[PDB]
Amino acid sequence: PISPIETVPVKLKPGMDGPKVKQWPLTEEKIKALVEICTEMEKEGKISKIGPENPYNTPVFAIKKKDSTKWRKLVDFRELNKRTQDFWEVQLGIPHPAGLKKKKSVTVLDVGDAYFSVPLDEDFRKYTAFTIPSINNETPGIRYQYNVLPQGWKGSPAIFQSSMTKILEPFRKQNPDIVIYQYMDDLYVGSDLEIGQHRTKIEELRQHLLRWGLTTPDKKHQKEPPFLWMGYELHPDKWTVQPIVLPEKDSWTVNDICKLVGKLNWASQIYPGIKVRQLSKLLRGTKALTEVIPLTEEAELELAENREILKEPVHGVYYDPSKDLIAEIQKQGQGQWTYQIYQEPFKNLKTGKYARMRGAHTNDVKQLTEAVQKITTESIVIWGKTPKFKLPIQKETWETWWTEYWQATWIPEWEFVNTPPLVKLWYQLEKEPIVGAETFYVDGAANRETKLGKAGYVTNRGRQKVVTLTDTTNQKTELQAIYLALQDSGLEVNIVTDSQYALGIIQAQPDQSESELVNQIIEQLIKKEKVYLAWVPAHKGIGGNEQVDKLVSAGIR
Amino acid sequence: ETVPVKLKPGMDGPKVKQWPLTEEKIKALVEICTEMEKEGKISKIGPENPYNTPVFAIKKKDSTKWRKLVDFRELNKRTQDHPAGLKKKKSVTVLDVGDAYFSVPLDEDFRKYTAFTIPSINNETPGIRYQYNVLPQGWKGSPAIFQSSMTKILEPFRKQNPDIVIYQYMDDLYVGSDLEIGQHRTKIEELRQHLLRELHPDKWTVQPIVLPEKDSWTVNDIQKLVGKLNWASQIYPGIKVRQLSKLLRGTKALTEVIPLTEEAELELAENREILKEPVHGVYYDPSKDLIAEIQKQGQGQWTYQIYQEPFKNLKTGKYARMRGAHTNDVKQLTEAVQKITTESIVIWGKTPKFKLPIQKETWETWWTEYWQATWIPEWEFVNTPPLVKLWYQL
DNA sequence: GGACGGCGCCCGAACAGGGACTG
DNA sequence: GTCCCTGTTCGGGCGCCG
Ligand SMILES: Cc1cn([C@H]2C=C[C@@H](COP(=O)(O)OP(=O)(O)OP(=O)(O)O)O2)c(=O)[nH]c1=O
Ligand SMILES: [Mg+2]
Ligand SMILES: [Mg+2]
Repeated sequence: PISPIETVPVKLKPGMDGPKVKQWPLTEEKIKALVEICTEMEKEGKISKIGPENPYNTPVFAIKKKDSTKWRKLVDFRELNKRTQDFWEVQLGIPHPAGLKKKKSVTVLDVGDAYFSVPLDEDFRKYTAFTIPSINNETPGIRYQYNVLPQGWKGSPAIFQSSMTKILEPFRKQNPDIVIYQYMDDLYVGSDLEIGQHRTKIEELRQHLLRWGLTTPDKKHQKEPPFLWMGYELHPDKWTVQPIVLPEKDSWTVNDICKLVGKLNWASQIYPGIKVRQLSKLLRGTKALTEVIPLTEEAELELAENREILKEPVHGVYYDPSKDLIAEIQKQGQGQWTYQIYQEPFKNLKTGKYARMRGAHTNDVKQLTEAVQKITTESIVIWGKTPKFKLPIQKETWETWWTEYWQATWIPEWEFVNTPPLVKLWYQLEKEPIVGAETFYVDGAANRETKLGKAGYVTNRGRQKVVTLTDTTNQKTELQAIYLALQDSGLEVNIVTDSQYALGIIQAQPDQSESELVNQIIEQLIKKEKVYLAWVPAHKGIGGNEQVDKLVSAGIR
Repeated sequence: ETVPVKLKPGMDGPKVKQWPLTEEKIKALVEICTEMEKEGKISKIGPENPYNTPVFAIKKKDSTKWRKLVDFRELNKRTQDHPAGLKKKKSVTVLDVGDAYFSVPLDEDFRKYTAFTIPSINNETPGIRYQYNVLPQGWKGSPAIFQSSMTKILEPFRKQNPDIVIYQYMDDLYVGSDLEIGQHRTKIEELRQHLLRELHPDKWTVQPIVLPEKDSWTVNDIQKLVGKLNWASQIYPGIKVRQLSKLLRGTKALTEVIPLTEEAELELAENREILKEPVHGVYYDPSKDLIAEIQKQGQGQWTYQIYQEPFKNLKTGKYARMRGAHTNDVKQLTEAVQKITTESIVIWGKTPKFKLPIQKETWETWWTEYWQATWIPEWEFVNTPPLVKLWYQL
């Protein structure tokens, strides 16, 4: 039947008209499927034959469903979608099994022909004109418009989600302590009732929906565990993901890689240890989906470890609100991290991975802080509160970093976990100049026209060095000068620079950079015992800065 | 009967995505919106309204009630378009009179622009959308349109106390007097009784640039000092670094001890005096935004400058909690931002655009757990160069 | 095969600043 | 102004769901 709910008014974008697009040729099988669907829908008033007063048309096709018996009628409304008003999407996210609470009784059920039960605004119906091509030479082709929501229109998901929320509002008010997770037309229904009373309430709900025109065919009314829901299997006390099949190709294209990375990201929600850094880097600067990229050895090994991880059996548990939420973070290399969220020690609620590279230069404490942030907003979405953390970082390390760092940074209630690799700072700049360490005055200059430059230093003990550079920049010459002072100094060095660029980088204590030259600097800094970095304004005649400025400006400025 | 309101020409409405809320806030918002709907103040809407403004809730300190807070910053940016004696009163209290706005209808053609969406835990349901039927709290136009009724309600209290200063900024009455705090609180309760129908701005102080005192100076010390004065000369053209810099000719070790000449000693005392005088030639322009910059100084100290053009500071200040065994940088930054906004509202009746020395993500993750005001200033995030931190250091 | 919306991830393109240059 | 360097946003693939 068709819902007696009020329609949602919609409009074309201003100054625009309905689509005029030729039906394309479909196979005969799809034409029979469409014909059966269409004459049945026409009998039920879901579609209406139209005449030549309607000038519009847009192509139509069909695909098999999850149930491979039944067909699904679709409409390529890409034109009309372009010309249709904007909507505000109401589906803000995706429900997650780890957020479900234990329930005495559970039912999953699906609405039959969901879209085709929700009326479409009358004023807009004419733009949905479509044509079923002739199945014969002796039979011509019927033209229809839609009276209900069509699949392929950009307004259908939101209008259906909103209509469903309205339809379920009365039942929810009357039944506040029965929980109905509503994913488009999938309903997970949970109660704390004994199975009999629960089934009675479910019948109430089915009849409530039927009064509003939505059927719940028994074919999709799951009554016994394990429940199949949102890509998972729900058992009474544990959940799992429906199995992941990684491809086993020998030649790999960009598209093959995107498929692999997508399935691994899906799997990491419950499998600990998934890593995609190398596989993902493989996609850099690629041309198009067809480009074959050859696996690096690093990516080869990564994929091997992931395949092994996937051969293991794993599950999640449901949420108990009367216990704390605990997230535990584990480091892997390359700015990669995994996490486990749980309430009792070896019973994960879920797992995950953080790997995103933020910024040209960074270190492991920064990365850990942003992994904490990601997990915190994920926890607020799924459980509505913040978890308690267990991090591989010593309280003194955090303390030191939060002292030395000029930015506001913070991490909620947490506790040190002694599972290496521990997060550390790999060097520490001095706060005061160092007695007995030689003092270097460094500078660089670069000619913006020819891109030739010079880096170099003078020391208070009389050493002087100038190094010439080709195809460089001012910022790069400054970095090279600092690198040179580090190479030629002892285990303890005072360095003076005029470049607040270089000072801002080095002061934030990076241990990774996408710049080779900053990596080389970082390596040097780890080899040292004491480094002190002072700043002076450039071009003011100050101290040793003047001598080195005159040295490096010589053939370049 | 309603007052028509339009948007600034060539501007569509707000389209800001709602951010995730904790369970406490969602429950509060759902109950508050339920009541608001029974009373006709808001109406459910669908997805055919394409506009959206985020929403959240604050539980005020030791108050068992919550308060909804709509983040109307974008809408206010897009809506069509001061008592100088308030900054001087001995004491000033701030009342929340947003409630009044629910008594005035809102122009129908405008209502769609106030859409907002309640989210759900673990995405159990699609979001649930509302729009306003009355003057919304935190909207630029609510005080503008209610102004006349406000003046009418306040005329007698202002007559019977012409020594009390009352100022309205959007959801807030600022009430200032020169009374003993007991009599001041009694007068405030008089005003709250009449309305059924603690700040001390005279003690806010300026944080001046300040130079080190030493009996022994190293090359390092003098290099830091010359850099700091070179910077400060852009705010004070009196500053000069000729002689102090002269002390550094050659290529010296950073820890070599340098004796200060007579000339350099004079220059240093002069500069020390120049930094006493206030910044000359800085006039507040209301048609430009106030810029606030904050620098974390460590150990619970924070420094701030309010200016409108670079180096022309209207005010400079510091906020200083006590050193932290269990200190929270984000909570402190939020407190600093609310204090500074309060001061800017009192002095100039306008909020600053803040440049915040924090990551976008950290701030957005946590700031609403410490917000306690009914307005929200505009902000952007920066990666501060620790130079300026050294410059304004105390 | 292919149409739609949601969230996730990852990369690159097109911006938006702020600092340092040339004579 | 210009060139550099760095940050954010958005759009395009894919995963998953209906
Ligand atoms: C899976 C899917 C779905 N939809 C829309 C339409 C129906 C609702 C619900 O999907 P569905 O339950 O599988 O199809 P439905 O039309 O209800 O048909 P049946 O449930 O009766 O088989 O989402 C879509 O537009 N494209 C899709 O690929
Ligand atoms: Mg269905
Ligand atoms: Mg230089």
